[PDB]
Amino acid sequence: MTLNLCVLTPNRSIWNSEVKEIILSTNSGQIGVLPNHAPTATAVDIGILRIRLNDQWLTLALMGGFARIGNNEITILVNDAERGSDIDPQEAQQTLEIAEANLRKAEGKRQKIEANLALRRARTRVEASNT
Amino acid sequence: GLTALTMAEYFRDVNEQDVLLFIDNIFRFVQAGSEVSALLGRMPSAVGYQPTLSTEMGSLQERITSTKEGSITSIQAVYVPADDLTDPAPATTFAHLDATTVLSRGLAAKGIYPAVDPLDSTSTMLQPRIVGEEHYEIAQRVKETLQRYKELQDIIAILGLDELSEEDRLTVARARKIERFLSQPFFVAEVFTGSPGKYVGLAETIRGFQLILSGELDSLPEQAFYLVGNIDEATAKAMNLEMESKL
Amino acid sequence: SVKNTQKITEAMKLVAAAKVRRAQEAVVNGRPFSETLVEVLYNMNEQLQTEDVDVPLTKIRTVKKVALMVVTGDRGLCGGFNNMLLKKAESRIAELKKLGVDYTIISIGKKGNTYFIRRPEIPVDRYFDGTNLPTAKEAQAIADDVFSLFVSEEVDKVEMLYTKFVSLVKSDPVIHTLLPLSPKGEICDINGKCVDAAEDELFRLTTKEGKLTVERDMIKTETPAFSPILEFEQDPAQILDALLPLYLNSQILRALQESL
Amino acid sequence: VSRVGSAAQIKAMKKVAGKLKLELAQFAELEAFAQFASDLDKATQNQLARGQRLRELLKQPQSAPLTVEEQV
Repeated sequence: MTLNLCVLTPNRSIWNSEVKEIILSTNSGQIGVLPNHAPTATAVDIGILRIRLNDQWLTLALMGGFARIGNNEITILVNDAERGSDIDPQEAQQTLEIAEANLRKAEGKRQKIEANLALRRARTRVEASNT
Repeated sequence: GLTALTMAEYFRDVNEQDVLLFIDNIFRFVQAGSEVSALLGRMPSAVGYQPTLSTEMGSLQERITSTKEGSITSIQAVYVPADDLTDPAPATTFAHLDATTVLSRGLAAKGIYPAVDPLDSTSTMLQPRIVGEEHYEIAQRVKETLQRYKELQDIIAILGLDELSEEDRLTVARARKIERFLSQPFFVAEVFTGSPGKYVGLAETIRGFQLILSGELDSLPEQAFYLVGNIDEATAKAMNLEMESKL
Repeated sequence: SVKNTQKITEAMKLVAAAKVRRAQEAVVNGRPFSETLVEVLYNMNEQLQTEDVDVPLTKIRTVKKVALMVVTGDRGLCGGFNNMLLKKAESRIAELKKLGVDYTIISIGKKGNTYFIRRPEIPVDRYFDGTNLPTAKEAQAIADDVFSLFVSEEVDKVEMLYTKFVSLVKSDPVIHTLLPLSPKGEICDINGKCVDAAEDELFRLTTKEGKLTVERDMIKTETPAFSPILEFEQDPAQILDALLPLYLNSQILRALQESL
Repeated sequence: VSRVGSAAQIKAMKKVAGKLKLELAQFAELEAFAQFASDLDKATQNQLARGQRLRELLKQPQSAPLTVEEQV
């Protein structure tokens, strides 16, 4: 009734557990997943990889990555993933305002993509408000 | 010392039997020589032992000789002052000793009785023309194995017994087996623990160490060699442990 | 004093061996991710045979301005390590001052960057540090920095100076060109020893007759071509566009773990 | 060292001071890793911390007599 989810990370295996529903957000859309999904390949980018296991809709904030979603065995190549409640509300929101202090700095194309990645850190920060 | 020496020399040259002198630490004998020479006023020598130090200690330890009647082999504790082989009293003593076996405190605390250290102990008899070619080979191989284990005691803490290479995992296993097999129960320890006590001939321990180090007994457990006599008795211990393994 | 020094240096030898083993354990933790990444990348290269108009991280069309990024070891007494590293760095920046490249330097070592902050004759800017384990957040910081540097084409042919772990006595410092990334998957060298990926090198340290030495493992992961049907969610381009960043990050984290 | 050894101690000391001597020996062996214990193996860390606490068991005030019923 579940898929062998193994979300990876360059030095870890963040959430190695089986999940009913997978709501990883790609570039185009937040493609929901049920068991026995068809073999595809999603470029999961910024966005919470919300997962609805039998317990709850436990959220995990991933920064960036990619997901080769086969059949019942999904393996996701996340850059940085924070499962469950590893991140906490107050510090996350304050660092989100720090990210806003970052975004408006300067310097054309060279640093505005760094400001974009700081905005994506703020997107990681919005996850701690959801719990 | 000389009293014990003549009391043993009568045994030697009257009953033609092997005598053992357990002269307690020679440094007390040399100390007493220094005391009596400083009392006689004879001008002291180097560091402060008597001038007739070599002559006196040689007169004590030259009547320790295997005469045609019988051997009078002695066993002399030696206590180095300030732990140096350099000063005259341990120098003039180690000029005479023919086999030096140290009893190691850490090994004694471990419980590998007898506590005699297998590595740091040495003897001038160990050479092949004296012992036997196979005895020299197996003794040098056991000393190299225990050297390997004294080295890898550093690393088996970090890497573990499995991570390191399995060509010397055999070395570590046989090293544990040797370090245990060296422990022998005594005919004297019966009053303390209750083990009967086994006398192990030279041939028996030679063949046992050859079987342990050659590679046959790589399957017997490590605690089957601890406090056992002949190697077949160690196999008997292991077979009894195998009998009780099911229960 | 000499006896206490002997005890202390024996303790530091033991602690350094345990730290080497824990860094190897972090690399073996990472090897699932690297294997899955180096097989999915081939799966993409097989579904599309480099049919692409994408990935600004593949602008190798000139060698205008190189960013040699030199990671170094960051402690005291540093074996004979930091001097060798920054020596090869100085030789390479001299050769890049010949061609007229205007090289910038991203330094990752604390001792290395404190050295670089003395002499600015070498243009060195934006130096960071991470030690005792390369954390994925520091790897993300370095990835974001050099990534934002490559999206603006001012930074090109962005090679790195990490010392691959060939042996325990001395490991020669090698230099890898990073940011082109060769979307075929090959993260190759300084043009004369380029290597294919999915043929990795994972160091496993094991004892010899008696000593401690590192024995290389040139293990080969076999890459599954594609699942039977293999439908495709995103565009043919955006997949590699979003996948090459994390591959860059994995190579940076590997050249930080093996450098450490 | 003491030549008599544990033949002098009472049975309570014979049971407890054995572990005390063993743990102080191990802590003196690990006295080189006193500060350099950097997130090492938990056996090493726990043993070193217990040894560091054991030496402050050892130290005691001036002219303070510990009757055996307390020191055991």
